[PDB]
Amino acid sequence: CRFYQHKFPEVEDVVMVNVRSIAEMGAYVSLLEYNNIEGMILLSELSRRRIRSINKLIRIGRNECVVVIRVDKEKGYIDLSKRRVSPEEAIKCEDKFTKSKTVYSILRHVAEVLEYTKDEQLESLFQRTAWVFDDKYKRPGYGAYDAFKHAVSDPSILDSLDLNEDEREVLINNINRRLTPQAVKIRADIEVACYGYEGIDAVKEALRAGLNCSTETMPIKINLIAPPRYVMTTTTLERTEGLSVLNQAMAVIKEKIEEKRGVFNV
Amino acid sequence: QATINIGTIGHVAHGKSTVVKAISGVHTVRFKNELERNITIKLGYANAKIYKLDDPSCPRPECYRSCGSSTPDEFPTDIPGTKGNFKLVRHVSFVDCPGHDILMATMLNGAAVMDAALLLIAGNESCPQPQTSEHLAAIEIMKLKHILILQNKIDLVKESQAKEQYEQILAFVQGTVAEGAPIIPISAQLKYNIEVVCEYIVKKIPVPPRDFTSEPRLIVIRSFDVNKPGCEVDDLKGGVAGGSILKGVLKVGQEIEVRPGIVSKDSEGKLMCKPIFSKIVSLFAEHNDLQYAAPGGLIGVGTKIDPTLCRADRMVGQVLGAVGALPEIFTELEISYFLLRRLLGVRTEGDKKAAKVQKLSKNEVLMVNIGSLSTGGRVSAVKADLGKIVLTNPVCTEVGEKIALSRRVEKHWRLIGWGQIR
RNA sequence: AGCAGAGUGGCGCAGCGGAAGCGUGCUGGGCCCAUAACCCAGAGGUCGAUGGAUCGAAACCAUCCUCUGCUACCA
Repeated sequence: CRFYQHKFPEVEDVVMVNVRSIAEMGAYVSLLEYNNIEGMILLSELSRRRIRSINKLIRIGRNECVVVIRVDKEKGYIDLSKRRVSPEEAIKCEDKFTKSKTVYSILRHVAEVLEYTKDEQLESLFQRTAWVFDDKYKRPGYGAYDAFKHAVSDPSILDSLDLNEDEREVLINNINRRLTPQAVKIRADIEVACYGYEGIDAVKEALRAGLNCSTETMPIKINLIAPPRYVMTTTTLERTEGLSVLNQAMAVIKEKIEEKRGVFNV
Repeated sequence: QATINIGTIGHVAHGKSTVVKAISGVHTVRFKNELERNITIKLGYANAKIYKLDDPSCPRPECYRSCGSSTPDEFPTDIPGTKGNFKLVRHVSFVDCPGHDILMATMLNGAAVMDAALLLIAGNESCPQPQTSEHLAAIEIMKLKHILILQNKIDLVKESQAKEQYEQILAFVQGTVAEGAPIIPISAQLKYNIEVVCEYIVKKIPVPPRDFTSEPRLIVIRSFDVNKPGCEVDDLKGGVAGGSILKGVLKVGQEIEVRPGIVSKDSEGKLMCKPIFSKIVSLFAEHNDLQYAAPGGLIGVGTKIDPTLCRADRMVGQVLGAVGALPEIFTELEISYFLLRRLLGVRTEGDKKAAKVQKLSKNEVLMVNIGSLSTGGRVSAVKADLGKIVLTNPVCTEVGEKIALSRRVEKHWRLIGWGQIR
C-alpha cells in the first residue's frame, strides 16, 4: 500500500523508485516511495554526459533517487527525471524510504489480526493513524517514527489519540528492541601525577563521589586504562542529563588528590 | 628468602637462559618478550632453593633422576640420588647483569650489590677477551674476591682453543685476584658438570658477616610493574622496589625514605632536594611470605609509593634508608681518583685500539657510578688527585666507599678509572 | 589488556537494516580480415559460536570466543 503521507507526489519533490523494466525512450518504473503507481523516466534527462554502457547505469532491481518533474493529477501519469539529483538528497530520501518501511511494518502488526482480506485494509489504518502523528511534526522534519519513539520513552503520545489493543506490546517491543541498546559515550578525562603514598585510599573517596547527591549504593562503571588516567563512565541516561555528572566530577578527583601532597594536573 | 647474591655476568654469545635455568630454575626475563637478540641485556632477577640429599649435588623436586631437554641430539641425564626428602641448606639469590659492552654502566650498578660472582666465559671469541678483564677488575675494586670462573660455551670448542683461553685470561689478570678462584669447564648443551658447580658455590661462597643490628639500608635497582590489573582502580596500592639490602634487618610496616630526593619547584641553583617517604606494605622474596627482610638478599619491598615512579624503570640505583637516614645527599661532590694506564673493556685481535688515555679536561660530562647510583656530571676543577664534580641529579652517599669513573670514548662511555669519595 | 576490524559464495578489499557489495581476476561470447581498446555473460554455498525483536540476519541489535590493526601490561 501507500508508504507516504500523500498518495500522489507533487512537483520538484525528491522520491525513490524501483526499476521493473527498461524502456527504449527511458525507463518505465514503479514507485516504492508512494503507491505502486507508474512513473516514466526519459532518456535525455538522466545525465549531462555521454553514456557508453547502459546496464552499468540504470538496471532492473535498483532503488534510484529521482525528482518528479510533472504529474497529471487526473490521469495518473507521474513524469520523472534523474537529471537533478544531489548525494545530499539521496541521504535524505534513503532515510525517509527506510523509516517508512519500518513504520509500515509496525502498522502491519495491526493488520495481522484485523479484517485484511481486501488490500485497502492497510490504507484504512494508514490514513487515520499516520496523518495525526506525522502532520503535527512534518514542518519540523520529523516522520511518524519520531511520534512512536516519543511514545516508548514517555507514554502519553499514543494515549492522546485512539489506542489500539495487542499493538501496544509489539509496539513497545519493537521500539525498545531496535532503537536501543542505549547508550552513553560518557567517559571521564582525569589526569593525576601524585607524590603521595596515601593516594590509594584518596582515590577511593574521590571515585565513589562521581555524582554528588546520589545514594551510596549507586552502580557506576569504573575503568582503569593507564596509571594516571581514571575513566568513569557515569550514570547512563542519554548523555544530555549526565553532562553535569561528567563535568563537575572531574574537578572532584583532581582537587582531592592535591590536598594530600604536591601539585597535580587540573 | 636469600643469604647471598651470586652474579651471572659474562660477555656476548655464551647463552644465558640454559645456564640460569640450570642453577636457579627461574628464567631470566624482562621487557620486550619477544626473547633476546642474543643474551640478556637487561638486569634479570631470580631466586632459588639449594638443598642436599647429603650429597654435593643439588636435587630437583623430582630427586630420583633428571633428564635434560637442552638438545634432542643426545639425552643428557644426571643422577642426584634417590628420594625420601632432602635437607634445605640455604636460599640463594642471583643477580643477572647485562652481558653486552654498551650496557657497562648498568652492569656496574647491578654488580655493586652482589656478594659473589660467576664469570661466564665463551670460547668462541678472542683468548684475552676485553669484558672478562673489565668485569674482574671492577669486582676486586668493589670489595669482592669470591669468584668462580665458569667456562660456559665450549660445547663445540676444541680442547686446545679452550685451554689457551683459560691460560691467557689467567695470565693477563696477573695483578687481579683469580688464583684462588676455580675454573669449572661445563657443558651448556648437555648440562654436564653442573653437579660439581653446586659443590663449589657452597665452598667458595659462604654467607659473609651481615650486620643485623645496624640501621636498614636498601639499594633499589629495579622498579615494579604495579599496578593496572584489577579489580579496583586507579593508580595502585602501590609500588614495588626490587632492591638488595646490604645492612640491617628491614621489618614489615617500617617507614623507609628514598634519599636522593626530588628537587624543589622553581630551583635557581642545584639545591634543594627533598627525600620521599613511603611505608612498607610487604616484604616478598622467593614465592614465600615473610615478615622480615634480612640483609644479604634481594627482596621485593612493596612500599606506599604510587604508580608513576614504577611505571617504567626509573628507580635504578637509588638509596633508601630507614627513616630519616643520616647519609648526605650531595649535589656537588669531591672525588679522589686514580686512572688506569690502559683503556679497560676494549681490546680486539689487532692493536686497534687500547692504550693510555689522555688526562681529563674540565667541563666534560663523565659517568660517575657511585654506589649503585649512576649519575652524569661535569668536572668543574681538575687536579690530578682532586677533582670537583657537579652532578645533574643528587647522589646519596651512604659511606665514602668507592666510585667508578668512565669517559665517553666514542658511542658510549668506557671505564677509565676508579677512586674513593673524600 | 584499552580502542578498531573481520571470521567469503573465485581472488583482494570486506558494503548496507532485502540473501555476495565494491574493485580486480580468470573462463567464454560479441565487435574486427585479425590484435589491442570497447561491449556482454558466469560461480553447489546460516559468511566463528550462543540469543532476542523480526518476514528474515556477515549484514537489525545483544551476549561469548579467536585472529589481526593501533595503543600497550598483566604474565
